[PDB]
Amino acid sequence: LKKSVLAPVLDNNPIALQVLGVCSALAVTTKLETAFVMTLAVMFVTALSNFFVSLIRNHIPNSVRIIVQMAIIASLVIVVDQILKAYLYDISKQLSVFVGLIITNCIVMGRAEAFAMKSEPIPSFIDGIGNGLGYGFVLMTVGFFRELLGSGKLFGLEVLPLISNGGWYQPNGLMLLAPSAFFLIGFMIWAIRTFKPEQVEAKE
Amino acid sequence: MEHYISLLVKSIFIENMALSFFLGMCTFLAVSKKVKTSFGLGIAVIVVLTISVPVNNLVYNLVLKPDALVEGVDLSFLNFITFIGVIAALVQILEMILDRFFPPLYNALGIFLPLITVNCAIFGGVSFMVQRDYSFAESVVYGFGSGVGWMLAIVALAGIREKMKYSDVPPGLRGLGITFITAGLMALGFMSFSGVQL
Amino acid sequence: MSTIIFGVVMFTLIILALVLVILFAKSKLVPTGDITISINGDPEKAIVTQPGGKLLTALAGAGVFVSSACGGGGSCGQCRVKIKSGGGDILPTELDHISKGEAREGERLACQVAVKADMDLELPEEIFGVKKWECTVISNDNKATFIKELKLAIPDGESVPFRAGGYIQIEAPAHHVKYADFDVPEKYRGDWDKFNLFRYESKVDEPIIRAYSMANYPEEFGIIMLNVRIATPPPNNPNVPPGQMSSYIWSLKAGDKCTISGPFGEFFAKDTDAEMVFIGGGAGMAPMRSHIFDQLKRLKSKRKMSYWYGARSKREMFYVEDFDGLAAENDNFVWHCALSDPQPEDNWTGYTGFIHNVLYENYLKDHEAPEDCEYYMCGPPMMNAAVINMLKNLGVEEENILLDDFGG
Amino acid sequence: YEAAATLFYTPGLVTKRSSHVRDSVDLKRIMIMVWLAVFPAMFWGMYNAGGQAIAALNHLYSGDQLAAIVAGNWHYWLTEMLGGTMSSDAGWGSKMLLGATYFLPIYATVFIVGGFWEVLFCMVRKHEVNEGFFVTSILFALIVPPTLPLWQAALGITFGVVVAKEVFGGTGRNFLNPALAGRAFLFFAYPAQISGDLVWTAADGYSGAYALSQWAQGGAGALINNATGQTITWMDAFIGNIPGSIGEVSTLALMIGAAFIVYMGIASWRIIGGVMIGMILLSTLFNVIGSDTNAMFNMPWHWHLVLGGFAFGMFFMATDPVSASFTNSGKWAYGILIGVMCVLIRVVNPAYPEGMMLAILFANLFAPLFDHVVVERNIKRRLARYG
Amino acid sequence: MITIKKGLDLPIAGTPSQVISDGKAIKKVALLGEEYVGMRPTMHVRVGDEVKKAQILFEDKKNPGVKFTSPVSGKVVEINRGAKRVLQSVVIEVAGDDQVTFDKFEANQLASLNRDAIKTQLVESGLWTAFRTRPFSKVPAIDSTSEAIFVTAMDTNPLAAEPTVVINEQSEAFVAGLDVLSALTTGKVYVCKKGTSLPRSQQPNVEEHVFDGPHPAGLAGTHMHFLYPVSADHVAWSINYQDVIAVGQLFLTGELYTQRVVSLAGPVVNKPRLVRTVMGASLEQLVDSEIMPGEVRIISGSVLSGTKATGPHAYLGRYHLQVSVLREGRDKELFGWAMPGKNKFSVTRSFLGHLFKGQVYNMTTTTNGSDRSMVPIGNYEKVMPLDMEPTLLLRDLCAGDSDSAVRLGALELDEEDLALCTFVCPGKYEYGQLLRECLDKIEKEG
Amino acid sequence: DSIKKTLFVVIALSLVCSIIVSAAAVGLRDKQKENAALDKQSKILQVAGIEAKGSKQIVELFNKSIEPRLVDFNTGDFVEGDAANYDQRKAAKEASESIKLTAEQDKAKIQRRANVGVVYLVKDGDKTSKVILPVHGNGLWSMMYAFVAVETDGNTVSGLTYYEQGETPGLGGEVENPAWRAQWVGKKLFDENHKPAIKIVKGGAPQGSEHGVDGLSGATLTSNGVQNTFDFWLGDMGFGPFLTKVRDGGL
Ligand SMILES: Cc1cc2nc3c(=O)[nH]c(=O)nc-3n(C[C@H](O)[C@H](O)[C@H](O)COP(=O)(O)OP(=O)(O)OC[C@H]3O[C@@H](n4cnc5c(N)ncnc54)[C@H](O)[C@@H]3O)c2cc1C
Ligand SMILES: Cc1cc2nc3c(=O)[nH]c(=O)nc-3n(C[C@H](O)[C@H](O)[C@H](O)COP(=O)(O)O)c2cc1C
Ligand SMILES: Cc1cc2nc3c(=O)[nH]c(=O)nc-3n(C[C@H](O)[C@H](O)[C@H](O)CO)c2cc1C
Ligand code: FES
Ligand code: FES
Ligand SMILES: [Ca+2]
Repeated sequence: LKKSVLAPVLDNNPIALQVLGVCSALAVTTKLETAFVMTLAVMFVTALSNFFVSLIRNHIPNSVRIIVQMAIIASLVIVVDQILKAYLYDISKQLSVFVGLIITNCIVMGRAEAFAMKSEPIPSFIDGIGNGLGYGFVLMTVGFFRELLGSGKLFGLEVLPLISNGGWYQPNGLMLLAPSAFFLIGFMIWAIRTFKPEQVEAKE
Repeated sequence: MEHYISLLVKSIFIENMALSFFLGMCTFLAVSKKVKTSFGLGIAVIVVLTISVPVNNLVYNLVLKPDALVEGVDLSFLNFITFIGVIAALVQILEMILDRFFPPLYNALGIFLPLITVNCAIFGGVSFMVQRDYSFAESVVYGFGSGVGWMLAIVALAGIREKMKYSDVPPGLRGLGITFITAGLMALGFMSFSGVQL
Repeated sequence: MSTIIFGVVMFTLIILALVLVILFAKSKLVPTGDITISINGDPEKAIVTQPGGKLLTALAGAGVFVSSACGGGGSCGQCRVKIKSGGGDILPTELDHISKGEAREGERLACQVAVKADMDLELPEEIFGVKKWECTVISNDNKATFIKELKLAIPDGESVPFRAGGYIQIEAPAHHVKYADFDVPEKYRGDWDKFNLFRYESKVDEPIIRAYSMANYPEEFGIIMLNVRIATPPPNNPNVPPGQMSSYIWSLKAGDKCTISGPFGEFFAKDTDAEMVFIGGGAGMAPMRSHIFDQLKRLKSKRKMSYWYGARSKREMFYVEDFDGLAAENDNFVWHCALSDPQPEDNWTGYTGFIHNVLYENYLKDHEAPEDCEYYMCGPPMMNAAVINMLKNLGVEEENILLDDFGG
Repeated sequence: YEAAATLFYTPGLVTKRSSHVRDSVDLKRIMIMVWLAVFPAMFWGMYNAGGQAIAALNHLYSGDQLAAIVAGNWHYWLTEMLGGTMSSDAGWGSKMLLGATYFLPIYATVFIVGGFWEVLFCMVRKHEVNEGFFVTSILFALIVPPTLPLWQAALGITFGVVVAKEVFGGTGRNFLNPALAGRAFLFFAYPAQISGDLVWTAADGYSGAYALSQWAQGGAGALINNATGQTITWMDAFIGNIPGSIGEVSTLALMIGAAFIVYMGIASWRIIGGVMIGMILLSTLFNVIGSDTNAMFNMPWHWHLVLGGFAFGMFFMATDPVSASFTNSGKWAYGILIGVMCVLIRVVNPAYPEGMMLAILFANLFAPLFDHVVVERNIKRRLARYG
Repeated sequence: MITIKKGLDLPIAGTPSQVISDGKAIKKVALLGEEYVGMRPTMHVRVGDEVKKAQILFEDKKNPGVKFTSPVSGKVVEINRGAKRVLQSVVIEVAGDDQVTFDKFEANQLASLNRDAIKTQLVESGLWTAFRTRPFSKVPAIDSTSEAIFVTAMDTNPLAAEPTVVINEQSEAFVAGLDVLSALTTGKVYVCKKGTSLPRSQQPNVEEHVFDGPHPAGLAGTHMHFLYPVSADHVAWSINYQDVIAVGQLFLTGELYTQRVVSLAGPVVNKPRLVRTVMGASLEQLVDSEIMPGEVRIISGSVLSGTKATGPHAYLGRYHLQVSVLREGRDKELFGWAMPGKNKFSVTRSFLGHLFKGQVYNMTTTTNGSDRSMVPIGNYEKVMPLDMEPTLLLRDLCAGDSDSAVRLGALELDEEDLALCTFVCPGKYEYGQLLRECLDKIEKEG
Repeated sequence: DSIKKTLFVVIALSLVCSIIVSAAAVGLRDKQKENAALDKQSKILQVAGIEAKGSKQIVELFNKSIEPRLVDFNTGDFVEGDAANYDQRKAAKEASESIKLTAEQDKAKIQRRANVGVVYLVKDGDKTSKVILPVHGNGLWSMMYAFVAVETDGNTVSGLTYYEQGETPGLGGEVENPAWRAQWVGKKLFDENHKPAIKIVKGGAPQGSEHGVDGLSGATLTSNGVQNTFDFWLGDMGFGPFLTKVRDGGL
């Protein structure tokens, strides 16, 4: 049913409630045109990997399951890498290693080891798409709040004229560094946990 | 030697990938509560990243370097495959040996191995090694330096979060948000060595 | 074109070499030997299993199952066992219900113990005697709007050894039962109609086990007496599933039998002979009556106590034929009650309202030494919280306050 | 308003249990005593800023164009009428007035906006308005370039309060220096306004390099100031007539202030001893090594001790007890570490000219690790059963 | 072990001249029920009953036995309960001379008794309420035994009596007490004495250790660290010298000895002196007419570690050998926090107090400044002489944790010593009571 | 035993996935090789002034106009071979075609220099109007790579563009500013004595200067880096022997 796919957006957000998938989040968001591609890759890879692993969940062994699962996910990431280098190579150069780092981006690891190993392939696919969308919400919001202040542009298209052209704005230098992502994600977590109060951590 | 100490100090302080490349954060912000808890994880990362870099470098310079096996042919499109495979195999074998041959060391190292069996902080190190095309004698040193730097960063974060037991964090940010802000301020501190040459 | 097959064979070879090395390590290092678990210190019999299984689930396959109420899920928090060997590696998950002082003598939460080497148990003797019986219901009187006096006929009149306050284990199969055919008197049928409780039904496809505490006292054997509470879901949430096991027992018919098992001791009366205060609520009437009968009719210790109960109305009153007789029979025992909103025809005189206020104003506030007695409460939280707050105000501590709940 | 009596009067309460006598020292006294320790440096810095402004401006302009310039920015537009003149031989009445007109707006904005943040958070959590704000406000307003616009300072202090201290739970609960975080925010987000050669002198349209940066590009003979054209000597930089920030000059006029608090026991002298020994040791090591490249390799300790931003940082920023280590033997390690860093990242890091602001933020992270090491050693000793 | 170089003995006004003098009449004597840590009340008396001296008055239901006895004959007049029905004070009125008799021995026998016999006689008399176990400050169980019994033959509390004058008066009674204690150890008896000369016992089990210096150099807590480090598995016992005198009198004559010597002194005391009295005397009646006109707060015990004595608590504590009085400083001063007071006092040099050597202050009970978070400023380093780091142990204690406090060494302390570190704190915290809370938590979960 | 049940499945899945992985890898290699050129083609065409919108057009007019060529740095003479696939970056990483520089030689802070480089020539026919020179040096944070376009006289700069610099934007990496780039038109590389006389002037070069270019505002290390780069690669150990031949003709 439709009502259960939106859960990883707010109710079970993968970067807010749990600590999966932070490396790509805090490294890619320097722009927005790269954040969009990074979120599409994560969504598609997670969905296909969960679908496949759930499809063959009843025949793989538990002794060396790590090797089989990382093989079946690698056979997909090594394909999306070639696709990116064939169509969006101008974007792909910017991500550099992080496009390959989807191998160990803990989103796939956790979702595959938690849900697809015991659920039907179609719910596994829907779970993957939902988790990817939930992660992509945070990715896109952090990307917007970083790019808009750091360059006065969104999607590489000017919205705030820079001071070089007599504009109303001066590009903040700190946003283009890494510590911007940390504080932005921190305030995002504060807003999420204050508008959805049931996720507040305990005292002791 | 100038080179084999400069590279070590380089990897140790100037590009600490815990805090200059920002890898391995999924466990950086998860197993950081007690100093004598994170010390073991630091040691495990040191040993895994000191073992998995030389073997991977050998196999890359032997059989996946272009024209290294047969002239005119290359195997660039399975480097991720072989890196992650050798990493997982090494982790599994080391954990089994730790549980079998030397049981008392399992409490200090063996327990932590199942966590880091795959990780950004290790895969990125392997990828950077293969990208910069190091020789074996410097690759081993780079791996050791990366491991020790990661251990230093995680131990320092554990110390900070131990000292913060007197804090009064607002209820919304309690825990995860304050951990993220602390790590960001840690990056702000570690930006000191951004420009030094070594 | 030529390099495609070359890449294929190289990929397959490298993966196969990795897996071969992993299995070559696996088949030469992992012990995979026989592990022996001693059910007691130098026991008559032992258990042999393979490593990697849960201790409680492995032991339950051979017997001596524990009083855990979640069946290995770790929800009960009381699967306490004692092991003096095998491993002193207390787990952080066990610290949820284990303490630093108690952990020093090998006590453990079996639900969190994963077997890896040889270890010995030191379970107490009485646990070994757990077994099962099947008994026929001989009386299911409707003593109140939401309670039933369920009488059981024990096979061969076996005298099962137990202490008052203990609980037995009962099982139920899959079922589909509607409330329109339950035994409800016409007077209480109006109360059922007040919310149309007959309309409810429940579909269960699973076997279910719960715990029930016997009402009769240990000297009374051959017949075991249990009180069963209403199983309806809250009217404010109509779609919440009803009580499955309780519904099965309510629908259980006369003559028809059901399986009983696992008489487990808990809530034991203290060995001392000080004055006692007995406060009950709802379905705690069974353990209260059991404890009342125990020392009086069995031990004949010259103690002193009183039983205070609270009821919605005179309709919800029962066992008066026993209490009003025993109180005159011996001076060591007294009993009292209060009515919340008695009906006009109840013709009630005396204590009203909730039990806590009447207790304080009648007995505690002018007592000589409330700090040298014992308190037992077996009732719903809305009374439990009030009575415990009153008692902590009065000045008694945790070593004198004893209580439990009927599964919620 | 009448509500200020709360912070004027003492509350007038009595003890309830345990020690019924109490020491009279307290946080409100400590913060104000630090607030009164910088004045012999702040007034000299104001005078110095006015002097450098006058010297550079009158070296550049003259005549009708100078009249137009002094009829330009509101600094000169105000100080020309409020009791001073812009000529070359002006004294206190113009020099200090110009310095004050430069410094007061920055302070009056930083204080207002930071106080707004503090009162908002304190009212939300309903405690009394903490007194740890005055010290941070002064120590941030004293360490910015004079030409820095007001709103950049407002954003800097907002960051340094909300992100570094206030969120962690107020005074004494945080773990990193608030004012130095606030300065780091500007130092990294607007490099064209806090570092360079166009912001260190208040003169409009004038270029004057940082005093230290000249050695990085030339020998000891390249410490030339273009204010009127002379040579910057060791005694000159020690008295503090060099160009620079509003408060980080006059090492002597700052040592006089800092000796008071150090002798009074407000600031631990162990950290100062450790930082000094680390700095002298490492600088002597670099001087012994030597190299024809990186001209900074040859500056000795007696030259490092006064140039740039070392003295003020060492005397006030380092000694912050909340950020510093706690153990008696860990204070030495903290001092030696910061003393090594403030020379290392100034000698072998050509990208940045100024080092203490980075070194303090670096060593604040490792402040508790030394504490943990010492505590572990002490616990080992106790388990050995000798106390 | 012989010297200490930290901690500041407080320079207060109204020191007492160490001369024994007779005291006023005594009417009401009570036993406090709150200072006995962990004890819960189970009384054997009712309002209006009549009791004898040394008779059982009430016993605790936590420990097995350890009966508390009335200190003098008379009748029970009232029982002042507290909130939540806690036992605060059992006040009795003096009348008659009915007492309970106990066996007596000779001087020669006093060194070779049987340990069980000694323990039985002692616990039956009720002097067993004196001894306290160092890791928790509770009276030891009726059967326990540990190898270290510390006798505090010195006193460095502010404005306190000098034991050299009191012990010299009783003389051989102290020797008898030490000889009888020599067999109740299974170990050794350590007596901590100043540089002067004290009566000496001939039993090789006992020892003499010299201590001198600032204030913390006289408490049993500090005596522990340099002679017998207390641990979780090594408990040890401590008793003041007057209780040794009482034990010696008991085993030398056969009757409980109840007289006490209190050093009535203070800033507001008209004429300090060494008073003779019975334990638990009503403070309001003991301090009558000795106060100068003004609002005062009668504080039992030493100034650093006493408990207020208004109303129900107005009685001498069991463990206190001195009484003090202070003037209630409820005044409000304009800018006094910044005014360079000539008469103010402070451990730090932040005031004019430290310039004038030997000046004496009339300290009052004003808490300078409201509650604020402790920085700190390294004040505690100059104070605590024990080989531990307190500037972060105090932070741990204020954080509510117990597991790390036990590691750092919170076991070796109690409210007796930490009061000095509470005194110098700038944040105005209450580590003295915080330590009690933490130790109670560790005892409960242990 | 699990032995056979694991080997069978692992080999089966390896065969299943290897075919698709390798097919994808070899299928797109042509497209990767072709698309690797546009990011440089755009810059080269823009520095030559032949504006081209769209990758198809970019490759079309580059195939029409520009002829890659090789040159020997020593003696400043051409060499035989093809430059369309010559890896200039890798040529400095091997001893057989590079030499480690020494203290007086390392003015560009590179420490490596290829023995044979690549030079691009733009043509309107069988004659050359402009010749593009790829020059790189070391800045503050990292290396910078750029094209300097000179006319056939060997004296005048016609345009300068940095296609990748990796500096701090705003003050350091301002070399990409179109206004700053537009300054370089008409400037002169050499003087009468044939020495390289390009000077980066801080605070704004004098108006009409024939050897000055505005120093980057507040980036003195970067200005010094670019000055060192030009002073090295215009010396007799760089493109100077070739520039002599450019002025000698036959381009
Ligand atoms: C040691 C012990 C002794 C006991 N002794 C007695 C005794 O003497 N007498 C006695 O009557 N009981 C006793 N009990 C309780 C007994 O176990 C009951 O049967 C208990 O209610 C469980 O039965 P059930 O599973 O049918 O009902 P439950 O479902 O456990 O509870 C019934 C109620 O819960 C609601 N409910 C069911 N599922 C949900 C859900 N998912 N969410 C919310 N509400 C839900 C139902 O609608 C109904 O209102 C004892 C329990 C224990 C542990
Ligand atoms: C965060 C930061 C980054 C900087 N990065 C560069 C840089 O990449 N390149 C550069 O030339 N200057 C950079 N600068 C400026 C220089 O450090 C210095 O201010 C400049 O060389 C001014 O020198 P001058 O006074 O001699 O003109 C940076 C400054 C800051 C604060
Ligand atoms: C000796 C001393 C030095 C201080 N130094 C600083 C400082 O450098 N920066 C700052 O923001 N606050 C400083 N403070 C104020 C205060 O301690 C600081 O805000 C703490 O971090 C608050 O917990 C100082 C206080 C004292 C007593
Ligand atoms: S830590 Fe980076 S993806 Fe998990
Ligand atoms: S089995 Fe339920 S708590 Fe362990
Ligand atoms: Ca080139």
